[PDB]
Amino acid sequence: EIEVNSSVLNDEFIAHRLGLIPLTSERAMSMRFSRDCDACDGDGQCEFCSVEF
Amino acid sequence: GFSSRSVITGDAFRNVNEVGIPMEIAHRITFEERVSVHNIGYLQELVDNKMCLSYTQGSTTYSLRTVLKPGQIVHRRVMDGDVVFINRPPTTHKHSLQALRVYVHEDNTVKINPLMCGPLSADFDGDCVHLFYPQSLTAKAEVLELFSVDKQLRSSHT
Amino acid sequence: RYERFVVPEGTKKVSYERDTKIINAASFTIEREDHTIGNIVRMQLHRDENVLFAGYQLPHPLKYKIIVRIHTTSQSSPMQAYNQAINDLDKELDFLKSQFEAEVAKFS
Amino acid sequence: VDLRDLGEPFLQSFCKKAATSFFDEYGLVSHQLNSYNFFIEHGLQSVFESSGEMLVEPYATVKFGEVSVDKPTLYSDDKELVFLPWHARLQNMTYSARMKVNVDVEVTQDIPIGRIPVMVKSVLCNTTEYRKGECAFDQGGYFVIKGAEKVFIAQEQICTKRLWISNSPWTVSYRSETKRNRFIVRLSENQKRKEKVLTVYFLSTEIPVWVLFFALGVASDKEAVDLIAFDGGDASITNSVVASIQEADSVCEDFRHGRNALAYVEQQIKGTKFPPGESVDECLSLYLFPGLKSLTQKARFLGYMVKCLFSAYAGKRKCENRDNFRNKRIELAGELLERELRVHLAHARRTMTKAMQRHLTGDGDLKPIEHYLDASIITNGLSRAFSTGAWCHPFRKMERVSGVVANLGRANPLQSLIDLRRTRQQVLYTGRVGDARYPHPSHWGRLCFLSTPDGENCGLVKNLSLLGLVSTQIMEPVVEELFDSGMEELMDDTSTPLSGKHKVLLNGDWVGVCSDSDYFVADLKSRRRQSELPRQMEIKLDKDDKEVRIFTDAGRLLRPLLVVENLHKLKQSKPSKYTFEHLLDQGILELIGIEEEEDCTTAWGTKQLLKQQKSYTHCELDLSFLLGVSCAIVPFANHDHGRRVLYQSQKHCQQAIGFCSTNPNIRCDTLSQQLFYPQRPLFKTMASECLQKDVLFNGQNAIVAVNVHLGFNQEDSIVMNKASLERGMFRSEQIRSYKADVDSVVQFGKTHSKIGRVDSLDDDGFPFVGANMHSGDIVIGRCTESGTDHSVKLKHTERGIVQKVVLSSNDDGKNYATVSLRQVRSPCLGDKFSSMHGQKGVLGYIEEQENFAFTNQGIVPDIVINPHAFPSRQTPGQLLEAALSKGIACPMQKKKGKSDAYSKVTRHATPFSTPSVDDITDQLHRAGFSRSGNERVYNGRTGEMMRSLIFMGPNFYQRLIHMSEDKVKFR
Amino acid sequence: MIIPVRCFTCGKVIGNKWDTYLDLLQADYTEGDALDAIGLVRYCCRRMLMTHVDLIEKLLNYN
Amino acid sequence: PVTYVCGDCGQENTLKSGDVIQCRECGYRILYKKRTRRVVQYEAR
Amino acid sequence: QELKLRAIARKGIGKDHAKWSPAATVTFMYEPDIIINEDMMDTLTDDEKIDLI
RNA sequence: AAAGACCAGGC
DNA sequence: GTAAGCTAGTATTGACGATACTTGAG
DNA sequence: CTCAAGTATCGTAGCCTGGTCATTAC
Ligand SMILES: [Mg+2]
Ligand SMILES: [Zn+2]
Ligand SMILES: [Zn+2]
Ligand SMILES: [Zn+2]
Repeated sequence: EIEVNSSVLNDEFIAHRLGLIPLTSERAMSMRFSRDCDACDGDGQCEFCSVEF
Repeated sequence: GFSSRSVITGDAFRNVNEVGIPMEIAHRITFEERVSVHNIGYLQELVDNKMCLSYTQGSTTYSLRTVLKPGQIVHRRVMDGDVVFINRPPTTHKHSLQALRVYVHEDNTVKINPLMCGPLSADFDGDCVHLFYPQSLTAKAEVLELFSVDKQLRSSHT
Repeated sequence: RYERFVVPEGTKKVSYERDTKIINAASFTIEREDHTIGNIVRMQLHRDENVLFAGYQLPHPLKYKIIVRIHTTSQSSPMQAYNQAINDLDKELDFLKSQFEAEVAKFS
Repeated sequence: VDLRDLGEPFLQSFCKKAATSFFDEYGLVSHQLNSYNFFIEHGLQSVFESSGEMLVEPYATVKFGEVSVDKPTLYSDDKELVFLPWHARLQNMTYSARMKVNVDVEVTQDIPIGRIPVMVKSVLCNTTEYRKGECAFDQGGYFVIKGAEKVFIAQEQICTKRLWISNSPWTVSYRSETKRNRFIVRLSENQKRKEKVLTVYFLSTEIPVWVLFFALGVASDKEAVDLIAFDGGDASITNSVVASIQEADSVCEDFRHGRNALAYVEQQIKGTKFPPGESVDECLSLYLFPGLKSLTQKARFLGYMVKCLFSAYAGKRKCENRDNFRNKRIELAGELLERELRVHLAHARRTMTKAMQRHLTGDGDLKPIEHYLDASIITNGLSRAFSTGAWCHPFRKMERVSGVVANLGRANPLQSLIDLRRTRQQVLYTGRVGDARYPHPSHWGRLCFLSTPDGENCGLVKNLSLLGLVSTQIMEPVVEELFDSGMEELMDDTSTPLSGKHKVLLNGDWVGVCSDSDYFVADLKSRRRQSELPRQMEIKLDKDDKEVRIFTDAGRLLRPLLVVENLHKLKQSKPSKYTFEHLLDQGILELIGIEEEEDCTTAWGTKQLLKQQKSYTHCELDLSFLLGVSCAIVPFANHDHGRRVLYQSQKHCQQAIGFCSTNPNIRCDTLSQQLFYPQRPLFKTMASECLQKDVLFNGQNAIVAVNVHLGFNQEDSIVMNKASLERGMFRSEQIRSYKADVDSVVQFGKTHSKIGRVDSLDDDGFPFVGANMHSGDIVIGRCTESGTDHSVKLKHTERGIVQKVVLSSNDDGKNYATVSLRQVRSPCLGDKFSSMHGQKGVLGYIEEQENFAFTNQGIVPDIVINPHAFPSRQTPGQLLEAALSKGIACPMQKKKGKSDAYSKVTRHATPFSTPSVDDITDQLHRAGFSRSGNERVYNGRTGEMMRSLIFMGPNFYQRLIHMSEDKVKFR
Repeated sequence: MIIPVRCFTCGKVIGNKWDTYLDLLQADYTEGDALDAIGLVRYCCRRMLMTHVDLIEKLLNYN
Repeated sequence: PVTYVCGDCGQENTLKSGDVIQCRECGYRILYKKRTRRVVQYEAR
Repeated sequence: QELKLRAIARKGIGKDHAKWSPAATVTFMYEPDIIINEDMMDTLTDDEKIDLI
């Protein structure tokens, strides 16, 4: 979710670059998919399904 | 009734007389049916599932984009098992009018069996075909009876 | 929309169907699987001795679905051979995991 | 001095440095800019003075003085604003300059006379000096006409500075500028069985040639047949000359007596339709052979013309064919703009005189001269000819040709580059031509014989070679410096014979003779190599015709070559990277035209041809510079069939998606496409090393395997990798612009309702930046006041996110708006692709990564093609490129274990000097691979080792602009 | 415009290796030796760095 | 607040009517619509 | 110029998009068995052995 | 509206 | 009213079928 | 007093679909 972009690159370029950066994932076997989580709506930080950056 | 132009690709794992049709094409072309006995429940299921696009009782074309009585015209969308007929634009393709059975997919092309390249003299390097959709019932009988692949199996040139 | 990956619909995960022309013969249809499960189940059924036919097939290479066909002798049945293959595969995977954990703890 | 001690690699390095200096000094669009610059600096004044003065009589005379042009400016306020071409593009204006002339009328002030369009990067452009408004990828050479970019296509005409010998009635013809200058000598029967006689068609009047001989001043028949100089024998020639004598005597009674023949040509000229306003003596001094002084010289030139006809008759001379390019001149912007401006200047003067002639009858009451001359005639005529394409006919009056002005394409920078380097032979009915559609051997080095269209314009439209130059007119006099090399005068006695001497001809005009011709030519060429003769001067020695021809006119095609005898002057020099001027000034290089090259032995580029045997006078810089700019960069281009090279270099490289621009914020094109990550190839041709440009290539380096894939790549289909596409291979951005205009009633506004679908619109009638517009929405709201509006709606397949909204206005009161929509596409299942060897195809299947067949390092393909495509298309170079590229991206395993492991790596694949297959396979063997180019692979679905070895390697692939979702239609 | 985060074919992280490769080229290395010292072994990963065109610098000037 | 900028200098005009399309501080006739403040959501795919 | 954004990171697998794959390259190879018949190896002179190797 | 003119894809 | 200033006045890339005219002589 | 004929012209000569522009005011 992009608020300000004044660079010479467009937003899909930046989002596709951000999608491919590897994060540390040791929790991934213990958390659940977002199609299965009922404790939230997505759309923010919520444990077992989502992290906010 | 309707016509459609699209790029062709191949598919060797479906049947020879089958053609795959993109969903963007399929959900905007209609077939017309006259509602009467032996198809009240089968067409009622379709109108309940919002698969019939339009309607006309009598002549005043009321849209649906109503219960069924026997005697009006339902316009439903193309689904699996219908009959279209295919033609590459006949620049030299003098005898290439073929009748094929429809299945629907999600991609952007029209898929045909690779055995049907030489009856159409087409290849997969950018060629487009025209599909035509028969609306009248006697036209459906003529298309199914003269131009099917098993009917046209032995050539008439050689 | 990218959600129809591993979830099936209201169908069963596995559906059994015992064919009529040949006896001691069946075809198990498995939803949301592909070459990974089908190939090891096929090559584990060939290790069995009361199995005369074992083979798997995707009905179409763009569908996430397989069909597994077993023909057995009269000393066993298709369902026993299927379940024996699956249990043997679990015990082999457990043995492999214990060996790998031992070697990883050894290397440090 | 031997050239062996200079060495071959030194000479290759010098050839690369010299071509690099050429491209630094000239560029690729010098032939447009030089022609426009010559028209502005010289040709404009020549038009306005050659037009002449005039006097209206019902007296009042007018005279045109000198002409001035000033830079393009804007008078929006009463300030003078600088006018740049991007202002002209965005405001839908024409980018033009004002012309002023100062008149002198007597029965004196400066009057504005019109606006002439300005070529970008010329001497009138305001961008000549990371400026605001410029792209880095751009050179000049185009025009901005009503907001649109246009280019000139060069027009080919026949050379009229020579004689032309036909054979349909056996004609020989002299042409010139004036239509009253045409001179024809015909050999025919004007009637039994008459002997063939000689006739003159001068000023639309058939005259016997013997009468014209005695009219010009000859005294005897023996000195007249000395002027013809039969070379003896040939009884048909003697029969024709005695028949022409006794036919001359059968028309005038004793024409040989004083002024009888001259009185005869008086009464023969004067009786025609529209006789000239002159006596015959001034008619001869005006319209007979302009450039010669005495009537003695005109008699000598007529004898030379008759000798040429009789030599063609006997089979000792050939007839001229118009496919040999030594008989052709090429017309660019100056030659076309002069011809166009003469028409509308005459139309201005004609409606000036019939406007002055009323008020002059009407007492002085004469106005200032700015009233009697309308300036919009020239201004409207030039812009109408630019915006419609209809130029003027070269020689027909009142006619209009059509293939002159084209549109500039901006799909990639290579399409713009090759749209500026074209040449055309226009023909009457397209479909019945001679050898016009074919390569002639006089195209060598100057036009590409591999790349051409394939539609109706096949062969009729040509492309310039890489080192090709179009000459320009030399303004200094050159005839007085010819005497210093051993040329003598042409005397006036018509009684002295000139046997053994060679004739010299300067632009077709006979100006002298020379005794020794193999010293005259070799001294002129030596004085040209030391910069005291002009560099664009063509000298041709002709042994059979006994003739020396010299050309200094515009429109000749030149190219540079090494001069072998001056080639030893490099050793003693210093190998700092040269200028082209310094190599020209030392005689190492020369510019050579088509006719001079017929006297040249040129070694074939290869220094190994030059230095193994020295029987040569020149040598090429490289053989691949024989091809055009899109054909010289193709790897192994002499290894493929010619239809495939034509497909790649004329069609597929103009449709590739790559680079677009470096300043997209001021480009409101209809379509703009661009890759996310453009790459360059792995191989290095000579032209790509010399131009140093990356925007010649538009595509990606995909790893290709040659294998069957479940029957999904038959009939020229391809299979792609899903995971390579998700990581951004062949990912494309696309921007489309939607434009609308109003007068400054209909206006821009919110339309106050949802008749279409209005969600993102503001009060002004345009959406916000970043809106997500859908098919069926309203992109531009033109609310007609109090309703009944005409808005612009997106069609059934037009989507996107709003990138910018631009609002512009005009100078004549008109408002424009442009809205741009951004889309991002990865390849779908009917998108079109092609390699660099003409193997086009469609994407037919997208496969998962773990289903692909893999190598012992885990490399999977990105693209899989069918092996049935190779034995049938005749493109073997695609296998040799992939085997070369794999050898240059692999690590050298260091079996030797030395320092310079990567020193002897082969990476060029230049056309006509490709590496041999032993070098490519030795490079693959040093990298640890099989020489045949294939490798063992494991099956991806089952894990088994596959029985067949598979050819794999990187190929440069291109994503073309034909996409599947744009071809879907339903009626 | 900028170097891609991962190799197209295999998926190895290469997006933090461009300035190091330019620094090694600036100290008079061959391209093969500049890729050897930086850890790239498969030719699919090496052709990502040998063939990259760095268009971001030209985009930064022309606005 | 729909405001425009000048593509030559950068002066932020505020057009609300339909008189002409022109700057004040330059006199040139090219203006851009300014990007206001709002959040747009994308997939990182 | 300025960049300002907020991201949501979730769990997924490489079959859905290649950004969720943890392997830059996983592969195996068959182990080979090589026999050289030494009774036919003596028949070769050593420059022919170098030519073979 | 109607024709010209251009370009592309096929045959 | 534009006929396409007057514009040449034959004086330069097309080339065949298809129809229509000014001879001698039975 | 008409056939043939030797020119004398006429007129079509690749064709079809797409997308596009730019269209004299007097
Ligand atoms: Mg095709
Ligand atoms: Zn949650
Ligand atoms: Zn890789
Ligand atoms: Zn301003």
